[PDB]
Amino acid sequence: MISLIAALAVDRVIGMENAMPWNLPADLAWFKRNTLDKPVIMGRHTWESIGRPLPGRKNIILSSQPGTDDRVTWVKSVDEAIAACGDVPEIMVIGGGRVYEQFLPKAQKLYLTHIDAEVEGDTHFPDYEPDDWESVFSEFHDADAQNSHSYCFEILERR
Ligand SMILES: NC(=O)C1=CN([C@@H]2O[C@H](COP(=O)(O)OP(=O)(O)OC[C@H]3O[C@@H](n4cnc5c(N)ncnc54)[C@H](OP(=O)(O)O)[C@@H]3O)[C@@H](O)[C@H]2O)C=CC1
Ligand SMILES: Nc1nc(N)c2ccccc2n1
Ligand SMILES: [Ca+2]
Ligand SMILES: [Ca+2]
Ligand SMILES: [Ca+2]
Ligand SMILES: [Ca+2]
Ligand SMILES: [Ca+2]
Ligand SMILES: [Ca+2]
Ligand SMILES: [Ca+2]
Repeated sequence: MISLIAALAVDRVIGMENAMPWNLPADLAWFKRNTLDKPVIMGRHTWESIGRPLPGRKNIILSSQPGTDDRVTWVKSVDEAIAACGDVPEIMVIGGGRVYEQFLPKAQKLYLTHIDAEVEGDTHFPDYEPDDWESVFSEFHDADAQNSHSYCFEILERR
C-alpha cells in the first residue's frame, strides 16, 4: 500500500528553490507521526533539501545515477523503490513534485496539509482528480504563536 504525504500551500505550491517556504512545527509533528517506523521514498532533490537521513525510517532515494551516501538506500526506478521497502503495511512517498507525479497513480492514500499561505513556488503537488478521492479525516487549525498560518490536516482514500 502506497501513500503520498505532502504539505500544500495555495495553488498546490509545495516548494521554492529546494525549500518549503513556511514554518509550521505542527506540520513537522504530523509528518513525523504519520511516517515514523514506515519506509520513506524520496527524490534526490528532496534528499538534498532535507539534508540528512530521517531517523526511525528506512530512507529510499530515487536517482538515475549511483548513490552518494550508504546511510540510505538508493534506487533507479519506481518499481525498484517499492521493492526495496519489502513486505510492509504502508510505504510513505515524501516528495518531491516529480516523485509525487509518478507515485500518484499507484497511491491508495493521501496525507495532505492544506496550508493557508501565499507562496511563489517552482514546485507543485500533482493536480489530483477530486472525484477519485474521498476525505476520511479532516482537522482544521487556526494559526497560533508557533504556526503563522491556519492549516488543515486531511486524509484522502482512493474511492
Ligand atoms: N511541501 C512538501 O510536502 C514537500 C516539498 N518538497 C519540495 O519539492 C521540491 C523537490 O521536488 P522536485 O524538484 O520535483 O525533485 P524530487 O525531490 O521529486 O527529485 C527528483 C529527482 O529524483 C530522481 N527521480 C525521480 N523519479 C525517478 C525515477 N523514476 N527513476 C530514477 N530517478 C528518479 C531524479 O534524480 P536524478 O536527477 O539523480 O536522476 C530526479 O531528478 C523541493 O522544493 C522540496 O522543498 C519536497 C518534499 C515535500
Ligand atoms: N506534510 C509533510 N509532508 C512531507 N512530505 C514533508 C517532507 C519533509 C519535512 C516536512 C513535510 N511535511
Ligand atoms: Ca523562510
Ligand atoms: Ca537530473
Ligand atoms: Ca559496505
Ligand atoms: Ca520545478
Ligand atoms: Ca475537475
Ligand atoms: Ca511560524
Ligand atoms: Ca471505494
